[PDB]
This record gives sequence, C-alpha cells and structure tokens, in this order.
Amino acid sequence: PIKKIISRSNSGIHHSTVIDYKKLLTTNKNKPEKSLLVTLKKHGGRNNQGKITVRHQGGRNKRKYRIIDFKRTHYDNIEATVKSIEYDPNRSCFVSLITYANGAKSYIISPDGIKVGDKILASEHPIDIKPGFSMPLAFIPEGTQVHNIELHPKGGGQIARSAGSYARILGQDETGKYVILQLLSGETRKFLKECRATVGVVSNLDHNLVVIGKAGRNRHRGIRPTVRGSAMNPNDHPHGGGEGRSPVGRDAPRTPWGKRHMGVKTRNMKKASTNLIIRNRKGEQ
Amino acid sequence: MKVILKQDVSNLGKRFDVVDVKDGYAIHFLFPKKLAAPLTKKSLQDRDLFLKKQQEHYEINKALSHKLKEVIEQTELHFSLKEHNGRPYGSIITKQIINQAHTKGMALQKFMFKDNVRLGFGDHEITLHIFEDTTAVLKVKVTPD
Amino acid sequence: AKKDQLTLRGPLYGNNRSHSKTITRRKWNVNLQPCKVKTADGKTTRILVSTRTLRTLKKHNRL
RNA sequence: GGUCUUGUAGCUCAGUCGGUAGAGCAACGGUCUGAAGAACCGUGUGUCGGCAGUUCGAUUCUGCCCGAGACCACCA
RNA sequence: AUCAGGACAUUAUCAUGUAGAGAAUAGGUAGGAGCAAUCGAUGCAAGUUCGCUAGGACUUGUUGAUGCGAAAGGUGGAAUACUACCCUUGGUUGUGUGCUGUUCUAAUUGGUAACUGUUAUCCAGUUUCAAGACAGUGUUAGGUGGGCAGUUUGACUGGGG
RNA sequence: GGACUGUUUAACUAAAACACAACUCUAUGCCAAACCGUAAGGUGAUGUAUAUGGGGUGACACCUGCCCAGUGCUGGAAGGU
RNA sequence: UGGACCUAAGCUGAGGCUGAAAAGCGUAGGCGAUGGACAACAGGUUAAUAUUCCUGUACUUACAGUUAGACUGAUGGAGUG
RNA sequence: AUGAGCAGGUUGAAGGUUGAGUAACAUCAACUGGAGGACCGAACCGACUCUCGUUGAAACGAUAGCGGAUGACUUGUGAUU
RNA sequence: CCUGAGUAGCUCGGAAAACGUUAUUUUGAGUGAAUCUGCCCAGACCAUUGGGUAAGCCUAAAUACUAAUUAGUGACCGAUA
Repeated sequence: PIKKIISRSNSGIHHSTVIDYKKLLTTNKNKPEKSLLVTLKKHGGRNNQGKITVRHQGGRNKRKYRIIDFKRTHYDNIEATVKSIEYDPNRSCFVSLITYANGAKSYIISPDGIKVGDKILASEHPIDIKPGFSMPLAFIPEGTQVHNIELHPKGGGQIARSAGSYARILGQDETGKYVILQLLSGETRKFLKECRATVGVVSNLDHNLVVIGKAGRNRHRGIRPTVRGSAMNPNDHPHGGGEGRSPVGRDAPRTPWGKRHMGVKTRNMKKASTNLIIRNRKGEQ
Repeated sequence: MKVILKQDVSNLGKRFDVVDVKDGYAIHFLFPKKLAAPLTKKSLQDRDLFLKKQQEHYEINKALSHKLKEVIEQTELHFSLKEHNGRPYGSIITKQIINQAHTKGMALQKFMFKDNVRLGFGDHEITLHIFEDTTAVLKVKVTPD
Repeated sequence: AKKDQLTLRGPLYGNNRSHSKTITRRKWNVNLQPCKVKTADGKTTRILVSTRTLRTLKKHNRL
C-alpha cells in the first residue's frame, strides 16, 4: 500500500513511492506525554568521544525514542490490552503501548495481528498462538512464522525486530534446544527453544516498497549524500586523480578506511550465532 | 598447589590421605576437600603430624557427614509463593537459597553449579553432594499461596 | 595496567632484535591469566596473574 | 633446480614399462549418392623422456637431468 | 577429569603370488637329496579364504598307513615340499610418534537478565542463563598485509632518462 | 552531457565533474560485522538483517553480451608443503 | 534578563572502570542558556541618567505579632511547565 | 541544542464536497482545498558572470546582470569531530 | 644442625660489558639444586687448581654545583655594546 509522488513543480520532478505514513506513525498533531519523554545522545554519526565511526553521517530530523520492553517477562500471565500505537521515528517499526489490567502500562513491539483494544497475553506458557503473545520457542508449533528471536534464555528478544521482519520454523534438534529457525538474510539458525519470541510478523510490511525520491528525503532521515570511491583523492583511495574517468585502483577497490572490501567476510570469532547455523551464505556455519 | 586432601573426588577414583593427580586450576584447586595450604607444615618430621590430622578429620568428618544427613532429614526449611492468573510468574535462582542459608548464621558454596532454573513448585528434594562416603540430601517445601 | 597487580612481575623492558635489528625498545609482556589466590572470608574474585608468577605461587601454595 | 610428482603413434592413453609398442582422431580399401558432399566399418605410422647404474632381451626399473606447480637473489 | 577410536613403524596372528613351456599358480632367495603317515597321506564331501579362473590354500568327518614328482622323474631367466630368510599385503591384541571422535563442569567468560549496595550510566559482590576446556591470554614462530613509514630506483650522453 | 532544486577547488576553472533519485554488487545476529578509543569504554545505533558497513553505475525506459586463462574472492579437499 | 533556580548538544566530576607514566570513559553533585520558570507601569528628571532617581499608581516574597479556619499528608508517584 | 526571517504576486495536483448520469461502476460536471527539494522576487543570504580592481575605497569590493527564498532558502549563540 | 629459592642451566626472542650479547651481569614464557656434611665462580666445557658462600638489608665521605650571606678578582666590554 504505497503511492507515487507527483512533483507538480516548475523545476524538475522526482521519482518517489511513499507509504501513507499517517496510519503507522499517524499523529496529525502530536502531543507526546511529557512525563514519559526522554532526550537522547546526539553526535551526528560520531563516537561518544566524537571521532568518526561512519563516513559522512547526519541529518536526523529530531527523532525521539519511545521506551520499549522486549523482555515481556515482567508481566507474564497477566491479560493486557492494546492501548495505543505510539510514535517512534528512531526506528522503522512503531511499537505499541499496552496496559496489563493490574494497573501496569508497558510497551511491546508492534506485530501484524494486534488491534488497539485486543486483550493480549504475554506469558512464558503454552498460550494462544497470536501476535503480541511473547512465548518461548519450545511450545511454538512447527511451520509457523515468528519474530523477536533471541539466543540467550531470560534475556529478551533482540533478533527479528525491525518492521516487517519475521522467520520460519521447520523442526528442532536433538539437544533439548536449538530449534531450527530459518532466520532472515538466509540463515538457517538453531537457537534454543527456551528462548522467548513473538509469533507473527512485525508491522509495517509496506516498508518494502519505500522510495526516497529527493535529496531532501535523503538528508531528512540521518543519511547524507555519498560519493563513489572512484572520485576520491590520493591518500584516500588510489582511485582518484588523472585525466578521463577515475579508475578503480587496485584489483579490489578499498573502503574510505583503507581496506579491501570485495568478497571478504569479517565475521567475528566470538559471536554465539556462527556455530548455531544449518546453512550459511556459502558454507553451513 | 593443594596439599590438603581430607576427602576425595576428582571425577574418577582417587583416595584421601593425600593421593592426587595434577590438574592445575581445577576441581583439585576448587573442591572444599582440596584447598591450598602452605608447605611449612609438611616435612619428614611433620609427616606423622599431618597423617594424624588427616585421620582425625577423616573420622570426625564421616561422623559429622552422617549426623548432618540425619539432621537434615529431621530439620527442614520454609518457603512461600504468590500466584497471578493461574500460572507461575518467575524463575528460581540460587541467590535466595544462599539468602535463607545465611539468615540462620552460616554460609553455602558457589562452585557447585549443577542446577538449572526450577519452573515447578511445591515440595521436592535438592541433592548437593559435598563428600564421598556419606551423601548430603536436602528437602525444600514451597507452600502455594 | 596490562600486568599482574598483587605481586608485580613487570614486563621485560628491553630492546628487540629480529630480522629487523633496529635501535628500538620493547616490552615482553607477562602472561595475564584470570586466576584466583587463597584469601580468607571469600573475596576470591578472578584476578590477573602471570603464569611464571602462577607457577611460583603454586610452588608457594597460595592457589 | 635442491623438501615431491615426473613423459608412449603426427595427438590422446595401455605397456611381460626387461622380452611388446595397440584402441579412437588428419589417412586409408570399398560403399550410396550424376559426381562430389555426407557416409560406416580397419588403422599407416610408432621419440618405450635422455645420461650413469641392474641385466635374461633394460633410456622403461633405480639414481642424475628438461618442467609445470610450491620454503631456498652472503646486510634494518 | 573422563572417554574411546583408529592410524604411521607396528609385534605374534591370518590370506595375498599364472607369459608360455615346464604332472604344474613360477612370489623370490634359500638349507635338502629331504619330508609328508593320525604332526591323518595319495585325496575327498563339504564349510571358509583367495581367485588370475590355475583353481589354490586352512578347517571338521572321512582315506588308510600309504607315499609326497612341490626332496627327488621334470622344470625355466626365476623350483619348489619340509625347511630358514626376504616377503607380498593389510588388519590385529601392539608399544612408541603425530593425531581424531566423546561428554563433563571444574579452569575460561560474558554492554545475557536480575538483587543489593547504587533512585549512581562507571562499577563491586550476589547471582540468573549460556556454555565450556575449545578459543583467547605472555613468549615463540608460520602466514596476513603500502592501511602505514625510514628511505631507494647508477652514470656516461652536443639536455633529461 | 548531466536528472533537475542543487555542492566543491572556502579567491581562476564551482562544470558536461560531483551530488540526488534510481539501478546493481558486498558481509554480518546485538560490541552484528564495520569503526573509534589507548585497553577501558564507546559509535554504527542506543539501529536488529524489512538494519548497518562499503563498492560500481547513475531522470525514465531496454539491456549489461562471451570468457576463470589469470589476480582478488569463494568454498571444498587426500597428499607434497 | 542573568547569577541566588535548573536544564542543550556536550562536559567537570566525589566514587569506579582501564592504562609505562601520562592519560581516557563515566557517577553523585555541579556545570553547560542563545531555553523553561520568576514579578512594574506612566509623568517628570544630568555638560554624561534612569520601570532603575522623584511623583501617581502594582505584582511578586516569608517571618514577628495578628486573628483565622482547616486534619496536614512527601521527597514517591498523577497532571503541568 | 537553543533560535529567528521569508513581503508581494503566484500556481493549484492530490485529499475532501455535489449533481447529472449509466443494471452499476463507468463518464461528465463543479467548489473547498493546499502539497510541492514548486515559480519571479522585496527582506534575506549566496557568488555563476561583463567591466572597473588586479602599486582597489574592499586583505575581493564597486557597475551590471544572476542563483535560490517555502525550502539541498537564509541563518546567530552555544556545543560536537 | 644451619649459613638467604623460579636463582643456575636448557629452548625462542632479549639488555651493559672494548663487546654492537662470547665468559661476567640481565629474563618475558616453558622449565631447573643444595645448603658447607654446599654450591657457585674462574673470556666454550670439563678435571685439576685456586677464589668465595651464596638464591636478605643500611651506610658519611672522594661525585654536579654556588641561587641565600660575605668578600675579591679580570690579556671583560663600554650605550650599534
């Protein structure tokens, strides 16, 4: 559900397809709650010390991050209700505020399959298989899509949390754990079935058809114009300089940090997600 | 290294009265039976004194292990819980059993990690074994409320 | 400091020769391993000890 | 080339690789097309990788060399 | 810690062997004019192994104290059997040299989560969970590597190199 | 020729370059690679793979042909090493 | 309007975490104001002057008395700025 | 992070509103409307260019044009590499 | 009976001694002995020979100098010094 942008201008046009952006992140005039509002750390793409971390970052249009509770173990077995869909410009997904009926408001991710007012139940128990029901992978039946994946028991969901993200289940392993999960980016992982996850898919499935259109929209969301490494200077990339078109330097063009970048995998040797794979991008781990 | 072997367990057969095998930093450096002690108390003159000490502690240690087995069969512990909407609410950590053990004026151990979170409740048995000839068994009763 | 703290076995501060053989200095660092020492009333937290220091303390029976 | 493999008909691979060099391809005798293309069935030919050793009839067998591939241009 | 596995040289073990001619499968060298007979033959019915398809060899009942031609007629370039050596070729209990498959928590860890201090982001301890001897760690050494440096790329020449 | 509204040699060339949009390629599970810091600690990003890091082309549209011989890359693998 | 109030990017920093030293990250508190919040206007006034000095007029701030009713109810939290 | 200016002339897509109409949509018709890296341009800033200047009034300006100004316009203090 | 334990030495890299690492002195990592009834040293090493007792510690002096006090001196200058 997207719509193209009509320039209607007297100086050039743009080619953009944009979501409605007023049903998700819908506030016409926003009056955010002041007792629940926070101010974030702003370096413009730099380290806390200020040193560069990525090339030419900046352009965030004053984002404010709503607090989110991904563990969802603090209100287990209590029947909440979807109270509101709160604004969240810092992400691609706009999380949902719910309220457990003992008088406890909280936040959860926004999966497709919850409506404002639905009495939901986030508990670590064999409960109804619906979105907004954060529930361990052990009791989740095979062949069902899932998100909010995590790989540390009693830690809270971290993996598969962006807007529209999901996963697939096609079996388990003979370890009392490591349920087979086809996780996005084409990785057949085996994460512990005791891990807590939300069955379904995160909201904003329309985010797969967004088109920028302008440099204004390029710089309104934390991104800045990027330059090909061909048109660099000496001592930056060996690509720049000379007459005609700028060459590509060595047999493997480099990064602005000065290292080769073609076909090389930089996987860590201390992450608990490399050994727990069935099929990797080229190998199995 | 460790020169005190009043009792004995090394994941295989080994005997007290000082009979160990090299492990470096391991069960030999961590079990309560095997703890470091200066070598100033070990010599040819001190060999007999060390043997007498090891014996005395062996007999009194077996006696006290039996006696603790019976007294834990006699003296029990107390627990309670709260419930919310027909299902359990959390998980069990050994932090709180350390709390209840200390509250009476003594302490327990840490390096015996063998347990996972107990999703169930009610009366059951926690079996932690500290010695080799007499087993230590504890009963924990949790009252649903 | 990247060195053992209880009993200070400083890294060997010398000069380094190699296929290089240039006028420089180097520190042959110590084998920092998170071991434990014998201390009363608990407080046996993991602390960095050098392995030469580790074997010397093992010879001196202090864990 | 020194830590290793190592070679066959004009070419590709078996070798009583010591005693022997054969199967397919340029080619052949014929064949059917007017004739010729197109054509199916057999081969003509034969560096046994060369030098020092072994010997019953030995470059092949061993050892040395021509080589592709890989550590070995007296010094930061 | 435990755990077994198999490897390389592997003890002892079992089978591995055809140009033809030549009783003939021709493993070779080799003592020998020797040794098979209840140490069950000349062999067989079978089982087993090997098999090149000559059929060979071990085993149980059987052949019966007779000969074995594979002592020896005969052999070729290579001759037997018994007998000894080298084997062949691999296993194998087998020791050593490098190693692989195990688990275990107990070394090792944690911007995994929580309690308390700390209503304190840095934290201390308590822990949770996750595993787990792996990696990492000091030293050593192999490789990686103009991302980077100190520097260098001779001279002659009707100018340069 | 470039997408245009646009930016640069802050003071010749400020453009047909670059940029933007768009097209495509590259690796990665929360210290995500990537990066910074000086280890700490921290960014990317306090992002969660529908996200981040980089490369090549460059309104829109059709394509992007053949080729690994080779460099880099990718994975596998006995053995020499 | 500032400071006597606090808060921005960010920072000093009791403790604490690393690191030849040096030094870095962060914490209480304290900063960081171009922000929030705080209450006054007209007339006339010096060689330089004014809600500021004087005249006619107000808000804001607690105590001593003072009379007075009301049971006050926080530092935590609810709404606000 | 705190901020601030953009006149005037503008455009008028979409969104929304209404009847005719057609088996029904279709189709026609009409108003709000206000989106735009929308337009010229005063304020604004910039600096693509002609001449002066190139022992200037200017350590980059003077003449004359020009770009943008409803947003990739202009923009201060503080603060961050 | 005692006379000072990761210290000789070995392996990989190492620091002064003429020495730019050979005796002597030195160790980041794997290591390694005894206390005279002892071990070490003695420009490979060994036996002899000799030297010494070790794997604890302090110590003024001769070692730099004349800013505080005092006095004097000059092949030092004389305001461009």
